[PDB]
Amino acid sequence: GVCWIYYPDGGSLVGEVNEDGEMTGEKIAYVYPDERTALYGKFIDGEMIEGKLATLMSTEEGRPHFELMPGNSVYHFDKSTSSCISTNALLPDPYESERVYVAESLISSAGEGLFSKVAVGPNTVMSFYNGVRITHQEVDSRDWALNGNTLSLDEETVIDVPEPYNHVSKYCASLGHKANHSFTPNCIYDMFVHPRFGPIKCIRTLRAVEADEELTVAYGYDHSPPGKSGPEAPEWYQVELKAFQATQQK
Amino acid sequence: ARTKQTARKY
Repeated sequence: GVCWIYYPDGGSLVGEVNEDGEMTGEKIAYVYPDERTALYGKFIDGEMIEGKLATLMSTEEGRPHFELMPGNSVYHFDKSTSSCISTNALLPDPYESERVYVAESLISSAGEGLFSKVAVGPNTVMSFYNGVRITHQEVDSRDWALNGNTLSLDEETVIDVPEPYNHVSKYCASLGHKANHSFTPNCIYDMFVHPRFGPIKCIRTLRAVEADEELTVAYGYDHSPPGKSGPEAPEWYQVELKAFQATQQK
Repeated sequence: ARTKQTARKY
């Protein structure tokens, strides 16, 4: 009865289905896109109730074989709320934990940045961009001082990492919001279906990246609103845009 | 829109 469900991002859900073809049982797993790191345990209809850190070792005629890793950290479906970004804000993501770290940015005055822990190839998921879900209207109606971490998820939803959670001392369940901007980025924001965070975005490399290299992404603000007037972006970004284009000739 | 990867208008 083993059924494998691969998401477009490369992650998967795997396990014996119920008499009704649902992903419900005590030996179900979510497997990250590395096809190695897994969250193994209790799921109900594809939803993670208690997944323990595991390693997918081999598969035999469709059936996977996991080794349960040491430690006692459990994970569960824990979608953010308006009163709660996460039930366990200081419980890091284990896949992300292996691939990235936060340190001072190499970009001048840019604050903290996100760095690779390891050498990876192109097309590699590195970090997750979880946050509270809000509307584009609320975001457009407020000061930029509040919109440093807003990321458009879909047409209807914006993911945000509001104060205090933009600090690792308060939130480290995901680290996507720590990656700084570049017009020549080594990463892109891409869709991701996460078993703990739900549908969010991730940071995926565009090219090979070495260990201790800073991860950057194109923030992609609108450079030419219908509006009459020029890019709707924070001032620091407008300055960098001017400087970058001076290396291009406009 | 005041966010990243904001949707374009056509």
